[PDB]
Amino acid sequence: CLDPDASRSVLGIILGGGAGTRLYPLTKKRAKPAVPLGANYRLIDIPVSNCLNSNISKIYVLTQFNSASLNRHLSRAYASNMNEGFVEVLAAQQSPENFQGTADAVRQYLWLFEEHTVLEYLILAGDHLYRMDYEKFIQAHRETDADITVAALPMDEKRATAFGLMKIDEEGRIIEFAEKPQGEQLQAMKVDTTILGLDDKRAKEMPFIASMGIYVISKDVMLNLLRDKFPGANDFGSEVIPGATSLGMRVQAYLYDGYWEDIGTIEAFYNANLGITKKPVPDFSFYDRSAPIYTQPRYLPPSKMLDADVTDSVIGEGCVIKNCKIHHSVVGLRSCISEGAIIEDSLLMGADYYETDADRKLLAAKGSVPIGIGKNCHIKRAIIDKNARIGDNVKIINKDNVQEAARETDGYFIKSGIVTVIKDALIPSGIII
Amino acid sequence: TCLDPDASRSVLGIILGGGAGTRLYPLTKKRAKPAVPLGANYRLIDIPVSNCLNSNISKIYVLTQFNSASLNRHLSRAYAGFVEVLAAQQSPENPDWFQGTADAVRQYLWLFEEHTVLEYLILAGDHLYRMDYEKFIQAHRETDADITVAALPMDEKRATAFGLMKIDEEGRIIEFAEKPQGEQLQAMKVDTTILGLDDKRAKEMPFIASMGIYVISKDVMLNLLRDKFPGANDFGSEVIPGATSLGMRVQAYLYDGYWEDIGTIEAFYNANLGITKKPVPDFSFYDRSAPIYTQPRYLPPSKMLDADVTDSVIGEGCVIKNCKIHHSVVGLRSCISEGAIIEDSLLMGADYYETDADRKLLAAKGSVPIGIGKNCHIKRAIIDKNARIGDNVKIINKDNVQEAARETDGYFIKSGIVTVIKDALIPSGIII
Amino acid sequence: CLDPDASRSVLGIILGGGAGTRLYPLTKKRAKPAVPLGANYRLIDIPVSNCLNSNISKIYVLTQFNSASLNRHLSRAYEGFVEVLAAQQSPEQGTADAVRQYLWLFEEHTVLEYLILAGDHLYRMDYEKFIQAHRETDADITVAALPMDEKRATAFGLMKIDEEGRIIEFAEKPQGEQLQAMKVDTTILGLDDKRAKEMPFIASMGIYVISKDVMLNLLRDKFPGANDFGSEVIPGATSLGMRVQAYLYDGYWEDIGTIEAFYNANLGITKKPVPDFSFYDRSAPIYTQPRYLPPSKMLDADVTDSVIGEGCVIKNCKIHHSVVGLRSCISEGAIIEDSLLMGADYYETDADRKLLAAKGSVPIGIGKNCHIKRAIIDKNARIGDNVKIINKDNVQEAARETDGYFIKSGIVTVIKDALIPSGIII
Amino acid sequence: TCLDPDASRSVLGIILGGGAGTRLYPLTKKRAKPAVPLGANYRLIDIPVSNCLNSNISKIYVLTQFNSASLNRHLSRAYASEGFVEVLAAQQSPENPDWFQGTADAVRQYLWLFEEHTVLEYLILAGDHLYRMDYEKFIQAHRETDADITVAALPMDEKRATAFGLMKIDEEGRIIEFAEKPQGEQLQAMKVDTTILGLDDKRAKEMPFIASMGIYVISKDVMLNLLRDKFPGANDFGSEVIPGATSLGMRVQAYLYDGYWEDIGTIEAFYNANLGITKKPVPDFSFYDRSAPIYTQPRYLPPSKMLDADVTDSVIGEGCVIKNCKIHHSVVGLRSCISEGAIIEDSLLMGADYYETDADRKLLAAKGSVPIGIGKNCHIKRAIIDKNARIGDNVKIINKDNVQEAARETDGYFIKSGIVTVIKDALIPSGIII
Ligand SMILES: Nc1ncnc2c1ncn2[C@@H]1O[C@H](COP(=O)(O)OP(=O)(O)O[C@H]2O[C@H](CO)[C@@H](O)[C@H](O)[C@H]2O)[C@@H](O)[C@H]1O
Ligand SMILES: Nc1ncnc2c1ncn2[C@@H]1O[C@H](COP(=O)(O)OP(=O)(O)O)[C@@H](O)[C@H]1O
Ligand SMILES: Nc1ncnc2c1ncn2[C@@H]1O[C@H](COP(=O)(O)OP(=O)(O)O)[C@@H](O)[C@H]1O
Repeated sequence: CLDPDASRSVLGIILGGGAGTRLYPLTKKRAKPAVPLGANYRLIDIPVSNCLNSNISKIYVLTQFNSASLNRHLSRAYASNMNEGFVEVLAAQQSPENFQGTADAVRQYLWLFEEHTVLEYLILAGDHLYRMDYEKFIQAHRETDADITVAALPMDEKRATAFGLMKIDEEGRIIEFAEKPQGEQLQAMKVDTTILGLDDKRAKEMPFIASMGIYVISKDVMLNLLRDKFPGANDFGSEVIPGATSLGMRVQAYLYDGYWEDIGTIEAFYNANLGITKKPVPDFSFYDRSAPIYTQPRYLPPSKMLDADVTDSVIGEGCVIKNCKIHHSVVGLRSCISEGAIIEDSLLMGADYYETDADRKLLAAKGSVPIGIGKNCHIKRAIIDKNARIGDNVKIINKDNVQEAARETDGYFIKSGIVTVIKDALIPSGIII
Repeated sequence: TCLDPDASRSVLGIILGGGAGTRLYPLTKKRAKPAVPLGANYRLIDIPVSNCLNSNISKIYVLTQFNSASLNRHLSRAYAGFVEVLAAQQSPENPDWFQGTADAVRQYLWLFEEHTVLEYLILAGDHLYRMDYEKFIQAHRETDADITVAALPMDEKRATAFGLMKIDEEGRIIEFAEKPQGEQLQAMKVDTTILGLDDKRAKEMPFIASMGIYVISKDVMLNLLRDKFPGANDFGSEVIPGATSLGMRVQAYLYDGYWEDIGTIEAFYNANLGITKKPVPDFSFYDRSAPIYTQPRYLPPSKMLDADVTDSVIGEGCVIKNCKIHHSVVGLRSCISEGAIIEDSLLMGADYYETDADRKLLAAKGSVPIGIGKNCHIKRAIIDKNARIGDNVKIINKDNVQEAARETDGYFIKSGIVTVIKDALIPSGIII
Repeated sequence: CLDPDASRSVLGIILGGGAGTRLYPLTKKRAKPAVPLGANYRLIDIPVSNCLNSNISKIYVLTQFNSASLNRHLSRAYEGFVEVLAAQQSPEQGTADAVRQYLWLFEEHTVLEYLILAGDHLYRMDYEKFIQAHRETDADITVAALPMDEKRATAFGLMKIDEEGRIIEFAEKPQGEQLQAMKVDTTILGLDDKRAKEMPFIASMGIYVISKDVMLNLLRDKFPGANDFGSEVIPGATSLGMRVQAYLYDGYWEDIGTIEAFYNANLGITKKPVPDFSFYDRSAPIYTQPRYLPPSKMLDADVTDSVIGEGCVIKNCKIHHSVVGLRSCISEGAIIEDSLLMGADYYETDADRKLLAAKGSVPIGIGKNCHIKRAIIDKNARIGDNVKIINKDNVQEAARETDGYFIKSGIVTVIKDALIPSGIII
Repeated sequence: TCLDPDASRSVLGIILGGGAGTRLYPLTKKRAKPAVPLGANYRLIDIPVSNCLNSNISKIYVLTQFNSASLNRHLSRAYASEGFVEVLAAQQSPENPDWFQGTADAVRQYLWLFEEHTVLEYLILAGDHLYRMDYEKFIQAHRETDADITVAALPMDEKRATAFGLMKIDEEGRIIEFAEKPQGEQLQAMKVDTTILGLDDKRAKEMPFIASMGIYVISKDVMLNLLRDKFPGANDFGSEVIPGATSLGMRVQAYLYDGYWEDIGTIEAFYNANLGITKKPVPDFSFYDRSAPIYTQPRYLPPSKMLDADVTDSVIGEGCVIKNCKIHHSVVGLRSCISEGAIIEDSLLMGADYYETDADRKLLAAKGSVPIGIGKNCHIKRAIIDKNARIGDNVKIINKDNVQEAARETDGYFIKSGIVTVIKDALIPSGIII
């Protein structure tokens, strides 16, 4: 428990719109927080939900640019029902026509954040797949009298490079910090993860304590660090966190034990998404009796299946599936899948609306193709973004096993060997990718 | 066009949710009729409450002879203007005593009287349909009617099952006939062109039926119930015709579109399976502008391990293993086990998920878990909420028994349809 | 520190309505929880607000009969929910009977305990500490206890605790060797010797925290015929050896069940320096319906010791030691002293106005050159010009319904919507 | 008759909340114009948003050159909890921008965002005018006449006319010419027959001119064409772009506006309009209305307390605490605290954002500081006291020398039109005579 309660003492600040290319092309026609997730959600639903389910109701979403789409989702899913909570988007730019780092994004709105009578700021990333009760995270921050509390966990040697690593004393206080080190520096960070609880067998298998990129910073400390101490810092992990320690500030670590995946990259995203189909039980479920992941109420009808053979898959709401075959895939909301289509190890983002039988009549008369997966199509190891018009006989098998290829003009982009059809893209029948 | 004052401030919707629920038994066993599960993700009550909401009518009262915890939670969480239950009896038990619709409305007239409105929109809570009540209420105001009756056109074969009306050339209602036949059916012939129906269909459907939908001016309601007919029990069959008899202004208003009375098991069974109809369903719950609402449950997308789904609809948060599902409707949270074969059935689903912990206790005693057991076979059946059906169960009804009651056993049979009572436990190997 | 959370594990059940014959005629044409209070509130706001500020978001309000007005108030003002539960199907009993009736509904909620709030009382309390004490003592029923001296003590249902605070005996208005036998050591419940000695008696308040299974078992199996909670079920569960603990309540607590006590409590917000009870509070404000009423206007008012509610229209007049309710219109020359003006449910336009005058009627509000002293003016009262309500004869009681008023404890109370013709004197 | 599609899904509201607020300083010192306090219990932004909401317009953007914490909190609590009400700032800092930005530039910069909405027309509203209006009929007219732009028109006499941009129409209500603040001959060449709009003949003769009001309806496409293609360089919306459109033969129609309307964008006008709700007969403008009231944040403040107050021609906000004083022809904002012997005349008291506790007052008294509110024996005359001001005892804000203009920020006040304005949070020590 906490006192004062988190509701009135903790402010949530989500770092969403990274303004990068890591998830390109999923971020080509939309704000990063809006990227579709798990058949029925969007990235931003993960941190907003965890907050709400943690009794945190004052939330700000820091993103690159305003998006009518994003606001509409946030407004309809959260704004409606928070005695004074809120979920507000704070855009960095006045347009999508332009860079900026996390510490820069926070300093920009320091004048607004400091107006809140709160004891701490909860800083979350907007692209991690995980369930966490932030009250225990904050509880640890208050009991250790920490200036900054960094969430951490065991990390293997392969990924250790992509993270900020640390070393803690028996109290969990952070004694040594290093942002994405490598070489001698990376090996020098290897530590005994037995103090974390790891038996011994899997402790030498993960001799690293990696930062999860989320933090609890006491109000005045934040203002102090960003305005006075490091007015020139751009990133938290790379500059603010290391700087705070070097100054001798109380930097505490908090050990997380649940599931946790950063899905900021295409491959990671892809694997995480198909990860909800694994049996007997997936490492992460959006639904939880106690702490479920929320999303926008859509009142879509129950999915229709004409003649479908579905194995190891999850099906979103309001799908219209004909005589087809779906395997080890995630079928997004409002997905239309035609006759003879074959979907394998894929992620179908679905669609934003339904075309009418009349809409589909005009398209044909013009040689265009309807939203959805066309007849006798083969979709394999792909990410089909929203409203994609995939013509008949299209096959996305990437025969040659090409790893990368930027083909925006042809409607796709290949990354890590994954073919991602862009949003609203049309892919003519007969095309083979 | 537009209503002025608007329906939001000048109209009061009053839904006749149901009596003892004698007609949809056992879907109503200890469950108020408005709470009965529908189309995988909804409840009956969602139909009239949605139509009101999409019609800019926000003040809604739901009258029901007995109350129900699920009805209150549903209305509470899904809506509430306001949406409130006005129960005749505050108990979840099925009343063994009779109360007619006129009685139901009479008892709470004093409450509806407290609302400053122009009309009361009276809706039956047993039909499947979509309707924008705005034009309906506008017509009522333009014709200066005291009562406006939604009229459904039909042919000679379907008409003997409704209360018909006879209109003059101005669409004014001048006579009623409750389920007429022979010479009285004929004397009810009407020229349907007068209400807007075209020639071919007018001659094909020369009878107009009331469909439990009415608009009644405030004062008229009070007068009819307290003064004119204080002993009337039935609103539609006694009070409306009574009003016409008094020379009151009762107008017809043509209703055009899909409409099904689903207050009886068989009709309920059919309509529910009608959403799987090919090429397209007669009634869709979803609609771009006027969708049917319900409670946001934040249920996860349905999981299917190895399912063969033919002409069916899958609700939300389902957990389907390897099985065959043909021409069926699968309600929310459903759990189908390995080897199950489901055909021509309506699965209500469940109200919650049994944790692995609960499944342990269950395993400890060898008890049956909620869901469809392994290798079961469900045919032409309705499976109410949280049913605990065991392995190798076979519900196929071989002797084609038509009517039958076996509450004790946990089921009923009406028109060949087997209905597994809610929370019912059907032991392993049982063959029905 | 509650775990699980109160909002998730506690169901609030407020017991109002119930006959309502002491506050007549304020309860004549309305539901009891809806009776106006302190210029801008209603009775029901006190318990609902204390619940909400105590993290208790699931609330049922039990009343005698439905009321669109009360619902409107609760709807517009307040996962969570605040639902009214009517006992009867028309406006034409025991506390446990009231609760029992909806057992079928209460039972369906997955809560550890039910918070029972009964009676009409002014007071701010944090039910979280009360629910904590109940949990820490692994009690079946925790009964809020009010400390008291021997003078008052002999007038209430006293309780006797033990070294552990566990209540072991009850007694309705005891005296002699029996009153002295109830006398306990309040220091045990948390009071300091000083106060504990001044008040060696503890009384029930009508506030209880009952565990879910317990109240279901107590009301359904154990005492299915019990009518009242405190007089039967609570004592009865103790004699059956159930852990019935007591929680010391040490704060403002004023009864407002009678016209005289209701009157004094409302005028009490004008108490010097700091009134005993303030409706506002930085942490636990008393909530109410947002009406978007305009700032109050005063053309020429001499106001002393009084509070003025929202959107009032006041011409030239004197207001003294009074509480002026929302939307209250006061005409020229009016003199108002020691009265509670409850205001109006709406405003009249000059259209409806210059249509009443020309119809021999009276517009809502206090008329020209009126005088109102020691009176309670219910909602929408139409008081004509020159009316004088002084009760010069100091009459104590008078049922003058037909004339739009009633006199109680020397206090004149003008019925809601009543029309007092101009010139009338009282 | 009503709009189809309804305003909610087809109309987008865009409020020009203000620029750097130089004309309303110091009420705009570190406070975007939209957040400026009004009528004891409201803020400027409440007028247009309420007019929108009461017109079935629920998608709303508020443009303001700079941002402010209070503006964000107010909209969040009063409206956030259907469409939205979002602030689109030009600079994400609460500091008053020292650079210029025109209204046309304001909108042009976010046209990409507006364009993302599926609406038919854009309703453009000034954010510093006091008036009540149902935008539905107005929008209805825009659609029936197939107009490209509809401008609400305000009839006025020769005297008042010179301060506004006047318009000339034909005999069918179409606008054919504009004159920005005309005089002499230019003014005379603008006279029109207001009857053409529906005005009364008698009134039409006393008011032969019609001014633009800063209220327009523009078809989505027309908007993009004008600011992107036709006039990519225009800075001012109502003075360059609209006349431009008319110049291009676009269908620019006038829509008569009857009723109360005051521009409260300068100190003097703002001041007069606020004190205008204290008229004995009938206030020309009422924040409250049976059908379309001005909304604001529900604050759950307690009834105002008055110890010994002689109040004449004044309005009193919510949660006030008043002792033995005299309040004449004034507006007293929420949470106001007025001490013993204070005389408040012809003044607008904005109130405070919170209450101080006795604990707080002892600490202030102990350190020789001043508590929020007006002090004992204070004389406040013809003044605007902004939020949380700390006026010490015996302070006299009377302006003995009748100074008309004076800037004295370091002293905590500005004088404009003989109106003293005490700056927000300003501390005016006891005995001080202004
Ligand atoms: N200008 C901007 N405005 C708003 N949002 C922006 C932004 N720039 C980036 N973001 C978002 O905020 C998060 C911040 O992460 P960083 O960009 O600083 O780097 P990194 O992803 O390497 O991770 C970090 O996360 C890992 C764990 O994933 C730690 O180990 C490491 O110490 C830490 O730097 C990203 O997930 C991104 O989506
Ligand atoms: N006591 C009752 N309270 C509320 N609704 C009822 C009651 N009895 C029946 N109903 C509902 O009202 C409808 C029956 O309408 P009614 O006008 O009484 O028919 P009839 O034509 O037989 O008079 C059905 O939708 C039914 O579920
Ligand atoms: N940069 C700006 N952004 C938003 N609104 C502005 C800006 N500058 C001024 N405004 C507001 O818009 C309206 C019009 O400004 P004004 O300077 O008279 O130009 P015009 O009327 O020619 O458009 C006023 O209500 C003003 O406060």
